[PDB]
Amino acid sequence: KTYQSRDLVLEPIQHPKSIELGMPEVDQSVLAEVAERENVIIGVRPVDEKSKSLIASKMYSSMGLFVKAISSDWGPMSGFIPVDQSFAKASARRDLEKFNEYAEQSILSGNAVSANLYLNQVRIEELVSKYESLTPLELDVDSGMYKTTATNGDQTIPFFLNKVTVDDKELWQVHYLREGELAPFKVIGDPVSKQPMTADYDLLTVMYTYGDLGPQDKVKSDRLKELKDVINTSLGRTDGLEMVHHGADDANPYAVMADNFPATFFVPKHFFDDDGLGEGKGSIQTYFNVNEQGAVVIQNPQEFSNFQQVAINASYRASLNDKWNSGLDSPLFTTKRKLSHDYLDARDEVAKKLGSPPPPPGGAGWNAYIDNLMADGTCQDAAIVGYKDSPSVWAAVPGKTFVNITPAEVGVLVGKDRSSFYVNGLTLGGQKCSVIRDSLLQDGEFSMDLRTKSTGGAPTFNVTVTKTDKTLVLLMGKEGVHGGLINKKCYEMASHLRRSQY
Amino acid sequence: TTALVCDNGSGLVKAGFAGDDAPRAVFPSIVGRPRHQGVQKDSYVGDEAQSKRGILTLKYPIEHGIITNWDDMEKIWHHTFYNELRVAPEEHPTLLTEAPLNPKANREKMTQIMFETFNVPAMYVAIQAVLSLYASGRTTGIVLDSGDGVTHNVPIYEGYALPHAIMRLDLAGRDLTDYLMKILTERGYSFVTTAEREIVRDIKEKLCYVALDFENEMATAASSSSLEKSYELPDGQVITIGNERFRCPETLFQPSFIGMESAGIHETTYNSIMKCDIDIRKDLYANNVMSGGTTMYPGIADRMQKEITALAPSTMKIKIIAPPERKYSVWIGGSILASLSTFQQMWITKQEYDEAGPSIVHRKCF
Ligand SMILES: C/C1=C/C(=O)O[C@@H]2C[C@@H](CC[C@H](C)/C=C\CC1)O[C@@](O)([C@@H]1CSC(=O)N1)C2
Ligand SMILES: Nc1ncnc2c1ncn2[C@@H]1O[C@H](COP(=O)(O)OP(=O)(O)O)[C@@H](O)[C@H]1O
Ligand SMILES: [Mg+2]
Repeated sequence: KTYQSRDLVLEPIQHPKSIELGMPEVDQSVLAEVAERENVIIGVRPVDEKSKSLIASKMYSSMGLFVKAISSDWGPMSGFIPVDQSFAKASARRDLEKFNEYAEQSILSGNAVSANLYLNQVRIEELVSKYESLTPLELDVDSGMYKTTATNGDQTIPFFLNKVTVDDKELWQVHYLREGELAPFKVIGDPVSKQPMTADYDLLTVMYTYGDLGPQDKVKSDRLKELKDVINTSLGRTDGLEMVHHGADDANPYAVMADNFPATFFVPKHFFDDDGLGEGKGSIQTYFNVNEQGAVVIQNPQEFSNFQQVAINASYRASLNDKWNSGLDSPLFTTKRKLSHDYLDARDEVAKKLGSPPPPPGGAGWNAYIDNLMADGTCQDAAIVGYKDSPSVWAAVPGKTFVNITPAEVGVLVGKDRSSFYVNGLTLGGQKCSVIRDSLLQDGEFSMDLRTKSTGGAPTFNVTVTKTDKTLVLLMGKEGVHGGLINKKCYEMASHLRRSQY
Repeated sequence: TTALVCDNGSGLVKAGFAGDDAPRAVFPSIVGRPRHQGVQKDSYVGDEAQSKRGILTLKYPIEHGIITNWDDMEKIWHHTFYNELRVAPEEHPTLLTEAPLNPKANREKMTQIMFETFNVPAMYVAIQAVLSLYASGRTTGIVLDSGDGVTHNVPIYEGYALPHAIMRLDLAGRDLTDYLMKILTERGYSFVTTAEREIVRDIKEKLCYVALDFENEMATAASSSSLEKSYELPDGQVITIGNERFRCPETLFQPSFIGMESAGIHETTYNSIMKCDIDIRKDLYANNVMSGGTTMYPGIADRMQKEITALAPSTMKIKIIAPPERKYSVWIGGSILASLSTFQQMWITKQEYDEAGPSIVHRKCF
């Protein structure tokens, strides 16, 4: 039951635990269905747990692009981006001028509006009772509002909540003392819906099947834009209250492990079958924590790296056209570490699978020519054979194949017929060979390239034959020696012989 | 130092680095020059040539797998090195791919351009089908490579293509897109222009499939709507694609659909095997590898399995391999080959080129 592919070893999860996620499970089910229908793997950055009810209410808009003012983690504005950044997280409170300018510029550039903040009864109960973020509400008889303070952030600031009816909903409007006077609390809202922005569903990565990879149809990412539209359509929010936004903000020089994990991944349903990670290899839920809604929960960088490898192995990859930040505190995120196992296995397989004689010019024996051909250690056999009149081996490596070449075999090599040897090859010293290239009649080559034929898994070897005015120069490489190296060597010796009228 | 891998496709250039599992760049094999020849750039390549199509004349320099315009091909290589990969070619050994049966004069010209124009330190030219066989983890087998402008059956023995037995079919993805435009136009729609060809190429890639039994599927399409799929056109109109889903790739098996008198891909596979030594034929039947974009149709491997089985001796063991990454297997095979230690012994060095000239490619590359 253990998953094994090269250096990737995954052991079954003993006692699967339930992991808390910020994304409402109704939307997790939607994203699981989108991954199946679209045949893609979608990764979504964690949503802050405390913002779940805000998203579940389906009343708000979500964080769009070009908003550099940050959210608050305290008071009744928790989970929203206050226009007055003194009400935001500690990093904004200690850099007021910088953050207040970001909020103001977001409005001035048409990227946000200043909106009123209404909270539902669920939110008031969460802040008072579940999280104890606010002190119990106390009716202030003069204004008719309920006063409360935050139990974190600045505990000296009073907030005032007023019961209002907004489009048939009984909500609580947030008010505060602005320059000492009661005023409606303002948050950054979306420019088209005018509704406050909560956290959005920030896509971490999208991995597509091979068929969906390739050049774009941009006649000036379209696939990612199209997928985001399918997601928003399937999420079914009112127009203007979308959870996913087209485009993406800068990578940002920040880390925080809570901003990247636990990430929720959504995958095609075939990953959940018994042969999910391959024939008899097990289902993805055996090695990764998957909930009832089909969300694959990735808790840390090692799990993210392992999940990415399983997806890559299953032929799902991030696009060339798409831009992702995905990683953060990288264990082995380089391209060289995430290579497909089909690529590495094929490379390993290929590396394994690839492995009266006249006096010679000078007058000092033909054996010196054989010694020359055998010197660089690339060849196991070499021969110089006269082919005119009665053919004979002038010189050859003793105890090898070429020394036994016959006149019948020479006749096939130099014969007029250049097609019968394609039926089942030819022999050289009795050794069966296949013809790879017959360039015997090509000017400037006068050569034939062959490869021996053998039984089972016994090695085979490349052979080149080059024809001169009176001789055939034959060479056989050792195991693994490329045919081009042998052809070049045979060509060079043949040229030398042709220069001396041989 | 990293070797570069450039797959010079009839429709798409796939380029990248050896040792990577996918190309870094995939772009159209087109060059665009301003329409008025008798006259702020002299020429445009790929994506940019398509974006500025309103002011340029577009041409495919490798229309049918064979390079015909060397000036436009040099622009493609320059774009690939400098603009897509952002490398200095003189610093990298470069593996180029070539069509099966590429003319000697063509591979000589490609070698000369690499060394004389780009000054690469070393280069090699590999047959595309051989690289796809390597990407499947094999050295012996028969590859059916169907791309944009050309289709070939390539039998291979231990890494060496057997040119006497290579079969070429002058029909590929581009012809299938043209045929789909014709049969949709027959229904009252109009798909005629270059831009409409691109819409139909999208329809073809998203909805077409190979039927296991064509006549049975034609009968089903005429008796029910179970095979119909809807496609939204750029103008908002919706078109229903029915029997066109499988009539379009049926042309691979029946080239008479487009007026061609050629045998189908199953018949050319048999013919190609039969042109090889008797001794290797069992190994070829058991190792049929599908490669190229035009082999992506769902159902194509099961149809090839049925068709080859019907042709071959009944005891023949037949196996069709259609990798999920087969659109890029030529490139992937080149990355495998150029990342192996045996590759340094195979490349043609500048020293070897200086000594022998362009004809060195005949000796070293096969
Ligand atoms: C997305 C894409 C795919 C492709 O395969 O593109 C290649 C290259 C392309 C060049 C012209 C085109 C207008 C430009 C870009 C399209 C690139 O032509 C093709 O689309 C041709 C024409 S229709 C067909 O099936 N092949 C194939
Ligand atoms: N999913 C698919 N279904 C059918 N045809 C496809 C698919 N994907 C790509 N193609 C087609 O494959 C061709 C491009 O394939 P490729 O092997 O890159 O060609 P080349 O190497 O000749 O440039 C085009 O005709 C394209 O429409
Ligand atoms: Mg190709």
